[PDB]
Amino acid sequence: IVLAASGVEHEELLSIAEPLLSDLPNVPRPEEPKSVYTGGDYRCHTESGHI
Amino acid sequence: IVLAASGVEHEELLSIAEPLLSDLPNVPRPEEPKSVYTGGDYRCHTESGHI
Repeated sequence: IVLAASGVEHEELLSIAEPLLSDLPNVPRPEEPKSVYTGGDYRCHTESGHI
Repeated sequence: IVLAASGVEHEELLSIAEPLLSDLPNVPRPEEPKSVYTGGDYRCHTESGHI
């Protein structure tokens, strides 16, 4: 989670958002999901009213 | 056009069907439509409610 502000001073954003977010638990992040780039073809002759 | 009967004597089928089919005109037949066997793949992941 990342909180990002534009037009706010950094000491204002810590007087508000720090007492409301500090007690979420520290957990290990998971492993990032994997995939591989194969090739591929795809085609769909369109829905039967289009033409 | 071919008329085909099963259980009828051949001289009965000519007393009925001949005075009604003899005056169609004699025309040349057309050329028979052509195609070639290529290969091919096809796939359709099924309609979205079937699984």
